[PDB]
Amino acid sequence: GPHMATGQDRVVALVDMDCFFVQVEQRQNPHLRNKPCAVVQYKSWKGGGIIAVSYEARAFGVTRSMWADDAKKLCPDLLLAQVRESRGKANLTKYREASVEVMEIMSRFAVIERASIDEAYVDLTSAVQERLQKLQGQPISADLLPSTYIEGLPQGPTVQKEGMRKQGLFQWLDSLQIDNLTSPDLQLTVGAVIVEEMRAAIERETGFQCSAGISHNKVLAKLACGLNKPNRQTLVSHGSVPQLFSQMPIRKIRSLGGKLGASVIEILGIEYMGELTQFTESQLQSHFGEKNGSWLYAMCRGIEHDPVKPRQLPKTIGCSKNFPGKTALATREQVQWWLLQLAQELEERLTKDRNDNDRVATQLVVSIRVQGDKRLSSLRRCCALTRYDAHKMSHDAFTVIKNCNTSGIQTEWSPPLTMLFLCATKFSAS
DNA sequence: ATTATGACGCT
DNA sequence: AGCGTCATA
Ligand SMILES: [Mn+2]
Ligand SMILES: [Mn+2]
Ligand SMILES: [Mn+2]
Repeated sequence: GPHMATGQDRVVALVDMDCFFVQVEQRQNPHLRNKPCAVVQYKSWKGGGIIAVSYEARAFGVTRSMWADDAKKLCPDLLLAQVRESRGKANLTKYREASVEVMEIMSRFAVIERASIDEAYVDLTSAVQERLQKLQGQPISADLLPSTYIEGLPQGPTVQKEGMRKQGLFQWLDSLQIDNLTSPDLQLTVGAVIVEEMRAAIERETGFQCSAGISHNKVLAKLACGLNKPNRQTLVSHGSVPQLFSQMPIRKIRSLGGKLGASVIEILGIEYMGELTQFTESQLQSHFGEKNGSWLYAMCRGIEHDPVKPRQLPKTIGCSKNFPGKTALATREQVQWWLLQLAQELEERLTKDRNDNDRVATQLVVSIRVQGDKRLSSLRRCCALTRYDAHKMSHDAFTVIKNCNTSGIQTEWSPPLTMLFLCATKFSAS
């Protein structure tokens, strides 16, 4: 009764850019705006690999992971922008710099957690309290929430989509108790007002549109964000969770999209997140371990405690390249040439990082894949990173992997390498 | 022959 | 430390 924690202590948002690499290319090239468009890496193998897709192109069935030649079969007029190539490899610098643009704007509203190149979580709890205090019992007008969906509404006793959005919002605001500064529903609502402001600033100052979710924790914020993409934000209330989760496939929840999620389904013989409520915490711990079990027990009730970390910068800087099929590296000088290419890009990015962010990486991780290995990385070794010098770093990387060569004579490399990866880690202030 | 990343958890 | 899992453009 008075003691069950309801996980409504925080207001958390997740802001995620719409079709992000496409928007970066569309800002740069106005000819691509309002068109079926995709961003592609490489070209020679089946037209290149698609890694981002405009919403116009999604209507034709184009997706990420698609080869551009196959995408062209679905959408003949699909426009394509190519990822930059430098030193023999895809180079994602334009998108990393566009990301920084957005992260720096978000950081004006609150401390953010960078969660990917195109999204960040925001803990808005403190900001909400302050916006509430200067509101002074003022109701929140629908005009302050022009792009907001309230999940689960309208409901109960118009066939257009913007009309439905407003009816839901009206029901939500009609039910609110703006008199209570400690009311979670009110706090989420004010949270949504702030996120409209944040999203407006992002679009105003970069030209990029985004979506967002507002809830009481990260997992619900992430889920909410996706519910009404693109260019809209969604509020998922604590009260909306039972209905939402009652038909929500388990795999849809962040962290459950892989093997653990499949095991929850198989072991418990269930399909939907809501079905998890019928197991005791000990039961879930018994199958999925102490941490996962407790996490699942709270999550299916809409409760999660993972904090929004104060980290705006990536904590690693890495360079990697696959060498598929018959391009696998089979000679020493080949291996060394590509270690140098990767190292030169790493040096460039590292030197820029040091000047911008007052830190130095101290560890170099070197990873390779060998032909005939199922897994993504075959071998991972670390060595000291003491100087931002590409030739030193590549020479060092070679030294850590020299012995992986199974060939008798030194000139050949066997079995051939299908992946090289250099990653700088363990930053210290400088 | 989706590729190029990046964070977190386990032992 | 090195490996595995999960995630995102
Ligand atoms: Mn996105
Ligand atoms: Mn994203
Ligand atoms: Mn995506």
